[PDB]
Amino acid sequence: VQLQESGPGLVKPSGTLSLTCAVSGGSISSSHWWSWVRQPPGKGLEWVGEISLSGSTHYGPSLKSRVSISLDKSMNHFSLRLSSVTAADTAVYYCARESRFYGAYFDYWGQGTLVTVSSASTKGPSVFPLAPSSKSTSGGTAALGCLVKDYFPEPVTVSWNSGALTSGVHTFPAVLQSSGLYSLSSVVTVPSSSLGTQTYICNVNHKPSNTKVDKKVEPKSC
Amino acid sequence: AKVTVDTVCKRGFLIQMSGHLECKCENDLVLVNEETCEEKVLKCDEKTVNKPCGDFSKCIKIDGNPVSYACKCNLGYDMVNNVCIPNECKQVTCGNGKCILDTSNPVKTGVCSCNIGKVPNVQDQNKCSKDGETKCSLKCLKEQETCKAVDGIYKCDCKDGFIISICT
Amino acid sequence: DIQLTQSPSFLSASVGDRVTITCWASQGINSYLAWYQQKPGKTPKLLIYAASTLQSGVPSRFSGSGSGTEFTLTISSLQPEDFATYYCQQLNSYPCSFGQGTTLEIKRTVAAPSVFIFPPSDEQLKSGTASVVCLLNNFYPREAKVQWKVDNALQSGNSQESVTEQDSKDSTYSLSSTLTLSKADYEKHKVYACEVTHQGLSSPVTKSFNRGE
Repeated sequence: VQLQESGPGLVKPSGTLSLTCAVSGGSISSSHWWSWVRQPPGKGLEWVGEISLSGSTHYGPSLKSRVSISLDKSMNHFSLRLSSVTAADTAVYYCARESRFYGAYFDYWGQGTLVTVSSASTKGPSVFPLAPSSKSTSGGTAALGCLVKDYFPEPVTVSWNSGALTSGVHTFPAVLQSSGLYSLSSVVTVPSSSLGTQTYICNVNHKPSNTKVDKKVEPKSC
Repeated sequence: AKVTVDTVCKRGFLIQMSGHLECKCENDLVLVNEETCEEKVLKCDEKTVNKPCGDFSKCIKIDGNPVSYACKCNLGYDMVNNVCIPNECKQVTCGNGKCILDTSNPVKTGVCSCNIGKVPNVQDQNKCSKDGETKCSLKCLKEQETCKAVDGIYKCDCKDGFIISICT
Repeated sequence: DIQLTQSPSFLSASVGDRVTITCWASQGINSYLAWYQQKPGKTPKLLIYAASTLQSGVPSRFSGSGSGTEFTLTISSLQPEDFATYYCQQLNSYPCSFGQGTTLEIKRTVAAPSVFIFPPSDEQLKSGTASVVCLLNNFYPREAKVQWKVDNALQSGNSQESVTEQDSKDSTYSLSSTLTLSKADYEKHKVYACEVTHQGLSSPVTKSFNRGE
C-alpha cells in the first residue's frame, strides 16, 4: 500500500490550499480512518484532520472553519482543502492511514508535499557548474557540484547522471536569499582518476515551474 | 451494552476468553446484538429487510435502479473473511484469539482477547502468542454444571462426571 | 485538549549508548501513546504503539515504557542511523496531538573538515553575479567558523551557510558557505580565501584561489 500526495505547491495569501492523497497498491477501504498531518518548516508535527469511510470528519481546532476533508471511495483517494491561507500554513502536508489497534496511530504515511503560501511568482532555477580542480581534490577524491540559484518556491530535486550516481552526494538545504529566491548547492565526491573517463551531469528538477535542467560539470585541469 | 457474567444471553450462552466475555449463539442462530440470537434469513428480499442475515448483519435495501437487497453489516462493522467485525478490527490479526473493542476511552480501539492459555504478547504485536493463565469467572449456577475449557474458551458445561436437556 | 511535551528537546549520544526520551501527557491516556522516527525532511516512521508494543520491522533495540501521563522511549544501543527527530502521538480523544519532538544527534570523535573552494563559473559571470562556494566536507562536531577574506579583508553580510544533516554512516557534517558578489566587485580583487576554524584543526585552515587562474 502506497500513499502519494499531490497538488499545487504555491498558493497566494487568502487563497485555498488543495491537496489529494492517492492510495495505490491497495484499497482505501483497508482502514476505516484516514488523516492529514502537516509540518511547518523547522517545526513539529501537527494533526490537520481526519475522515472515516462513512464520511465522519474531525479537524484540528486551530484550523477553525477553514479546513475540510473529503473522500472518494471509487477513486481510491481522499483530499484536503484549506481556505484563507496565510504564511503560517506553509508546511509539508502528509497523508496517513490510521490504525486503531491498541490505540489510534498512523501506520502508513505518504511522501509529503510542500505548499508555500506567498504572493511571489514561480521562477525556475539557473544551474551553474561547480567544476572540480586542484582546489577541490583531497587524497584520491575530487569534489564537484552544481549551483542552483534564484528559484521559487521550494523544492527542487537534484540527481546526478539521472539517478545513477548517489553515493557521496550532498544536496544542501536551500537558503532564502535577500531577493526572496531560494538557492542551494549539490556536491558529490568521486575518484579523481575518473574525471577524464566519466562524465558528471546534475539533473535539476523544479516541479512548481515544470522545469528540468541538465548541467554537465566539466573538470578543470588547473 | 457490554457483556458481563450477569448478562442473560437470549437463545445463547456465555463464553469467556482472556480479555472479555461474549454470547455464543445456539444451533445455526446469529447475533442480532451482543446478547441476542435469532434465526438467520437465507435470502434478502423486501420481505426480509431488517431481519438478521448473520452476526451483526441484516438485510437492507440498496439504492439504485433497479433496487437490490443484500446482507450488510450493521453500523460500526465491515465484512472481513465473510464475518462482520468492528471497524477497529479491520487489519488486525490476533493469532489464537479474537479482536474485540476497548470502549473505555472516547476513541474506541481494537485489542486482542485470547484463547484460554494465552495472553496478548507485547513482543509480538500484541498477538495471542504469550502463555498466560486466565481464571474463569462464569457463574455456572446449574446444580450439575461447572466452568470447563472447551475448544480454547471457557464455557459452562457438564461436570467431570456427567454428560448431556439437563446434564445427567 | 491533551498536550504532549517531550524532554529533552535535543540529545547527543554515542554509538552503543542507551538513550531515553520522555513524553508527558497533560492528562492520562492509559497506555495509548505512539512513537515516530523522522529523518529530516522525510516521512515519519511508526516505531512503537501502546507505549511499549514494537511495530513490525522495527529493530529490537527500540523499546518503550509508561502509562498514564508519563512515557519513555529507549534505544538500548545507539546506531549511526538512529539519528532523527522522535515524536510521541496520542489520539485517545479528539483532537489528535503530537509532542514538540526530540532531536537525537549521534556523538562521535572529532573529525577535521576537508576544505574545498569553488570559483564562480564563467557562465554565471556573464549574468553579472559571482558566487564563490567554500565546501567543508565530513567533519564533527557541527560547530565551525567560516570567514570569507578578499585580499585578506574580512567580509560581512555577503555570505550564507548551509549544513547537511548528519550522515547515517559516519555521523559527520558537511557545510557549504557561499560568498555572493557582483561581477564588478568580483573582478576588483585577486585572492579569494576561505578560512575555516574547527575543533579538529590545531590552527585555522585557509583555502584560497587567485581570480583568473
